[PDB]
Amino acid sequence: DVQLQESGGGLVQAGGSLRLSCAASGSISRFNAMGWWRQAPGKEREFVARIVKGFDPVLADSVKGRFTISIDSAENTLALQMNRLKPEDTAVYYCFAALDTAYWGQGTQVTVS
Amino acid sequence: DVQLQESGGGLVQAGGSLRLSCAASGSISRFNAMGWWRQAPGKEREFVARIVKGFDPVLADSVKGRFTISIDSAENTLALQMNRLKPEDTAVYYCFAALDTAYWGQGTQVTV
Amino acid sequence: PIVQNLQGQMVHQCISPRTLNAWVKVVEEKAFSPEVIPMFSALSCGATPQDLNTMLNTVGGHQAAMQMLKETINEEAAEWDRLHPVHAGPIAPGQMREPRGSDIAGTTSTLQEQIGWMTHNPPIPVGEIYKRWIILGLNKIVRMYSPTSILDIRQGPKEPFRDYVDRFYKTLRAEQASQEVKNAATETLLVQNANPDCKTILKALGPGATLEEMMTACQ
Amino acid sequence: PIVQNLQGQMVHQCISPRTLNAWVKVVEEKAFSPEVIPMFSALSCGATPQDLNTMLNTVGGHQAAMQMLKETINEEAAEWDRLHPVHAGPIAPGQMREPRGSDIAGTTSTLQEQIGWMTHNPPIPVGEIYKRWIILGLNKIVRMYSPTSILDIRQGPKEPFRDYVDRFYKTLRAEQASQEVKNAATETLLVQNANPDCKTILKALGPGATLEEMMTACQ
Amino acid sequence: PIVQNLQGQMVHQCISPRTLNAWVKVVEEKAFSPEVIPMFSALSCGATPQDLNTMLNTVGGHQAAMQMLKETINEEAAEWDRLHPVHAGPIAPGQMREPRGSDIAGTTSTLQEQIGWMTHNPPIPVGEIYKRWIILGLNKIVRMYSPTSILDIRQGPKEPFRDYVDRFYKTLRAEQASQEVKNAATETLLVQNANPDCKTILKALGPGATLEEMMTACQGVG
Amino acid sequence: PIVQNLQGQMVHQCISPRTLNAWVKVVEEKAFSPEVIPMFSALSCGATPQDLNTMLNTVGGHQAAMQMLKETINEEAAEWDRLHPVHAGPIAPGQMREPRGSDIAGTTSTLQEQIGWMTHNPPIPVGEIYKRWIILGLNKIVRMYSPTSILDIRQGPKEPFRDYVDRFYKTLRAEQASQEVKNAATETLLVQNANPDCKTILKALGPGATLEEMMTACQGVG
Amino acid sequence: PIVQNLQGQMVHQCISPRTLNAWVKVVEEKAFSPEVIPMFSALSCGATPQDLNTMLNTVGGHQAAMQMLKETINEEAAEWDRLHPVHAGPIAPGQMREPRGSDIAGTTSTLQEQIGWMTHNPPIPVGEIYKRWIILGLNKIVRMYSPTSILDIRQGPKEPFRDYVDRFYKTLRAEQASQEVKNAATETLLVQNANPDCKTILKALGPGATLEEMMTACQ
Amino acid sequence: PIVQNLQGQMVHQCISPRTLNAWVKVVEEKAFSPEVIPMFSALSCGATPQDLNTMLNTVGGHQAAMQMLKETINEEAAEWDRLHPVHAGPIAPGQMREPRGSDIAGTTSTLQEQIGWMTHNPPIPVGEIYKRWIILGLNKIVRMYSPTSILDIRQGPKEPFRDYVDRFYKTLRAEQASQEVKNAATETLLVQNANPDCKTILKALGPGATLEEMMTACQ
Repeated sequence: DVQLQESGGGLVQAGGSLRLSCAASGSISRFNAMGWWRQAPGKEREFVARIVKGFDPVLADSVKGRFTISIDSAENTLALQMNRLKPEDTAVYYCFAALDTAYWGQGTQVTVS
Repeated sequence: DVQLQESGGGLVQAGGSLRLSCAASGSISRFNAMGWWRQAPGKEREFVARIVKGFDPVLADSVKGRFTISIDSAENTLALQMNRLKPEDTAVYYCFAALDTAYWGQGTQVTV
Repeated sequence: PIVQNLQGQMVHQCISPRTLNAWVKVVEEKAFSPEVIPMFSALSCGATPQDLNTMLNTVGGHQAAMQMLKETINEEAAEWDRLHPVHAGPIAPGQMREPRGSDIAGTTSTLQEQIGWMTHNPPIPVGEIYKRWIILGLNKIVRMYSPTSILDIRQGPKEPFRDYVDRFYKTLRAEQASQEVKNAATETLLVQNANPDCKTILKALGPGATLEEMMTACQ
Repeated sequence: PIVQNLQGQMVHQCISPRTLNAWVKVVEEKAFSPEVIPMFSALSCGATPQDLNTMLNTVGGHQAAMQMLKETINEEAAEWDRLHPVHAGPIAPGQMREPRGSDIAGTTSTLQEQIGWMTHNPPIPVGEIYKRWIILGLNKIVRMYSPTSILDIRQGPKEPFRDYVDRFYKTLRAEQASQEVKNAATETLLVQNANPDCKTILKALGPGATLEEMMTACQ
Repeated sequence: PIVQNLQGQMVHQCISPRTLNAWVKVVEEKAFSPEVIPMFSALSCGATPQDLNTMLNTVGGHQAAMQMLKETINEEAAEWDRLHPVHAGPIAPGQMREPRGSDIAGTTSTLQEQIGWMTHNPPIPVGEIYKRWIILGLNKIVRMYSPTSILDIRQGPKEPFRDYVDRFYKTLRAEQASQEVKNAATETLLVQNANPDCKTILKALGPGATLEEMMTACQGVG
Repeated sequence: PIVQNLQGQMVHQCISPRTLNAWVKVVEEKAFSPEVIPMFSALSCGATPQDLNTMLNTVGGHQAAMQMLKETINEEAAEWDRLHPVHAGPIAPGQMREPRGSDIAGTTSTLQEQIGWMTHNPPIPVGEIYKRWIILGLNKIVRMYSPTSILDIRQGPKEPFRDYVDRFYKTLRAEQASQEVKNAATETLLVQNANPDCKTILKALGPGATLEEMMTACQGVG
Repeated sequence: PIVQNLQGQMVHQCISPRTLNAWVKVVEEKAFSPEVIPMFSALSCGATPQDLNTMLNTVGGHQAAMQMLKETINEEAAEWDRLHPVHAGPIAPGQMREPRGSDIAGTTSTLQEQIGWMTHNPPIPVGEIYKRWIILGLNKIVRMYSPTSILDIRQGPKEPFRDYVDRFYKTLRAEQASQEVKNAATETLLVQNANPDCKTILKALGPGATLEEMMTACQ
Repeated sequence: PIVQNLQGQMVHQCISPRTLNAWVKVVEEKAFSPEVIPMFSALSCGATPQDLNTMLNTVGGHQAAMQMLKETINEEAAEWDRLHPVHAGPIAPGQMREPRGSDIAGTTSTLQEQIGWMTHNPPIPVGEIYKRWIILGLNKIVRMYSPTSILDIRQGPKEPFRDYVDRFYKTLRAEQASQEVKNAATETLLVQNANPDCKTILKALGPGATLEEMMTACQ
């Protein structure tokens, strides 16, 4: 049906920058909303970013100043440019896209220190 | 089924206070109307108080200055607070609740 | 009808095609249901006696009711003449004559005579008087055409209380429209004719229950 | 038609599209049922002779009746000329000519002449005279088109008395376009043509009967 | 159109949406049946030449009739110019020019010029004249489009006499002819073209029977 | 009603046939759905008490609601008399009498008296006050006749999200409640009562999602 | 639109619900048949530029034609500005500014500015000018949407001549409306495209035959 | 609404029954198709804030959109108060108070206050300001209810080019409620989303293409 896969994640030290990318099947303009969630080991899933079609990007408050989410329809990818990374950012990061219900990627591990 | 049982009635001196309470199974907010009647031996069943859902409480004129009716949804009970009780107030008091049909309690005796 | 112009002066205006069609249509669709009497009164606002006769005469069916109405109008005309007889004499230049019962009904009076009475100072309102007689007559017809006696309105075992109350007051309304008199009977028969389980609920509600409280109780 | 405007003066107004369509439609839907005569009179309020001819000429069907109507109008025109012949002579500057029968019918008169007569002081109401002639003609047509003679209206065994009486006075209305005694035939034939079980009841009522009392008795 | 206003002055008013829709519909429902001509005259009361052209131009079908109608108007326009030629000369400040046939038909005149002629003292009624030509043209079209000659109007065996007589005089109306013709024709074809059950009754009525008497007499055949 | 006239003076005008028919029809088609209350207020603009009673009396059905409405009016009339009692005394030539509760409701007052109060300087708006009572009564009826509690409004499996949300806020409107309640209730029941395919999407949107964003997000479920 | 009141003064009046619905409806039923252009001109009598844009914008379908119309309006606006450029300067108290092409189309002008131009003495008729451009644009659309070339209208062997002529001139009308130019082509192709036997009749009729004579001949 | 009467003075007029029904019906039949925004603006000519609320409140369905509209209005009210805060003080006899955001939306203002602001010299047009806010809200709703993204409008093999183009600009109209560049996407996507046989033809047209020339080419 609809397949999502995150990629570009890994382990980087504090003060660095990183860009995660989520490849989607089909055309990305077909999704009505996409975004990014994360879960750290033992901690409950926290919401990171959302982009709904026609609306401005919305970011979580703990990241509002530091992260950016973008969509490239040419490469059919959803980018989250994590910048000014902190230790609380160690987590598994997931992208989701919603067409007739939501779909998740497998996640990418991000570890800062 | 809906079950009700009153209690708290008895023999008291004049000018005292009493709270009769009628316990109902389930939630009282499910009932569409509840209230209180009384009947004394030889006296005809007389209407005392009524509370209909969403409406203010209505009380009979013979009790209006002296009795008060309240509902505590927390305790699932229908309270009738009666102050300044008089001997002419002596009767057995019954609660009723209306869901689908009308249900009545067995009554409690009040003697002043 | 008679309306005022921009000068304030009271002038005659032709009855409109919209009103005539509306009256013919309401009679066709609602016949002599009690609610038609309001509609007639509003549609005949400012009407001359000629206009009221026009509205009644344009009705094609229900000629039995119309004949009963003529009888009622004629009865009211005789009492008018008996209580307000016409003073006989030569008419003084610029004075108008006195209306008879038959002048109020528009049978023996001209439009100009009708306008003269209605626009006099003080006004002699032959239009409003005639409308009174017609409405009295229509009231009798609604009662005759009431299909059911209120005693025969009984709540069905599976009938929602709200639907039963609608039927109850519709019948009561036909029986010579709503009044305070219809309330002594209401506090009684509405409960007596209710279905078993709801009657118990209404009786337990006690005296002086409002319709809102009773209808909520039996929901 | 000729109407009063916001100042006191009487001015001509175009026949309205609403009125024209209303007249055409009522004839198509109701034909020559008796109630059409009222409707024509109301729709032709204030009409000039031209306007009356317009209303009649816009009727597409029923051309037999229309030709019969022309005969009646021509008959009425001759009687007008006989009782009010035209005084012949040279016309004085600014004076109107005298209307002939054919001028009242709108055949030989101009709109301005029609307006001149209707708004003169004293007014010569050529519009009202012509409307009377047309209504006399329409009455005959309604009577000819009455589908049943009163003598053949008899109550069925399963017919409610109200429905028979409705039919009875409708037929009576069509004959002689109402405007008759309406009393000798009623005291007689309505009972004789009643159904057998009802006839016994009506016979038993005795002398003097209101329409209302008899219909209640037979309910 | 030109209307009376609340004061005495004659002012222009836009053609109303009710009238335009009414005219389009009567043509759709009745085409060029004879009764459409009276309706046109009533709906065009007070019309300017512009308004009359709008009414005719909004008709979508029947373009053969409309083109034929244009031809009749042009013939009448030429005759107007011949009987009322235009006096040529320099126009005096504030005086009206003289209307030509084509100005009356609204083809070469402006709305303001049309209003000017109609509101002059004395008025030059270019609107009323044009309506005359249009009605002359429509009369020709109704006659051409009459589907049956009276000679072919014969009473059906189960046809009520009223309906045969209705059909008879409807055809006569489209055929228009005259009143002498309408009365000679009735005295002739109406009886011969009647059904045989009615014919026996009409023959038995004798000479001098009114139209009214025959229709009453024949109400039994059904 | 009372209208402005062409000059400044306030004059009475008969209730129009268009308004009366419109009111009867909206009741027939919509019964006592909440949107009928605004329509009543607009159709009764400038109404006298007589006109308001005519509008209510021309309704043929729903006589339970109408009788219930009469009860509410009488309750409000009694409260009027208590807060604005009538000053008793002989009436001075050319002075108005004081309106009672029953005069405002049009039961014991004449049209001329009603016009007198409304056109006084300062005006006593008996028409506007009565309309307030009628609207108070209609509000109670719409609430009683609301067929479903929001607690029972749950999104169907094949139901488009827009239609569930439409149903949700329609019910809230009849239930009326308050704005605090309408915003607390949305933050709660709209998500829980959503379909599971939509619920997963709405949950994934995170906190602070606008109503606009959820409806766009859920346009895929169909 | 702009109408006069009883004082004669030119005042703005809101576009009526009847006209708006009529325009939307005529477009829905007739699309861009040539006959719609008359109707638009009559419905937009006295319209301001704002009103014309309102009428066009309320059309829901046919957005390709509407986009073509916008292009045509924009083309006409540029030529207006080129032939009547705007004189620049400070505006004098109680003087109005000069309308640009875009002011006539109602895109950059306010209603008050539009009313000012239309009611000036002498009047600057921005409404009539804009209506000219819109009608020019609509004319182009009717031609594009003409379904058949006149060359493909050929009389069927069994087709009555009257029905064929109706089809012929309908197609000719769509091809940028009737004109005198449409008459050189008419005297030729109508005969050439006629069926065999009728063509012989029309040829034998000779030159200069009227439609009445040809249609009678082939009946 | 507020209109000019026959004298120069501006007076209030009841919202008409015709306008109310028209607005309710267009929403029922057309919902939130883009052309409804024009219709609302025309139907609300001269409206007071009360009248605008009446029109919106009489809508029975689409309560999700109505709740969204309320949010937009509340957002616009706050920006009004921020840019035009209310100057506080005791009000001078016969002077009007200053309107707040909530007064413009008709929530905290009386009809007389609304009339006072709209008819003042200089006028404070609370009706026009509120109508602007409502239209901003409606534009968002029309866009949300656009059923198809432009990127998914592609010509079928059997679809006439005209029908595809009609669909194309309708979708473009719904996105961003028109009022956009309307040019970059057109020079691009209309050709790419065309059908294969047509795409070759459109590609072959070269630079510069009128909408008219391309549709003719693909006919």
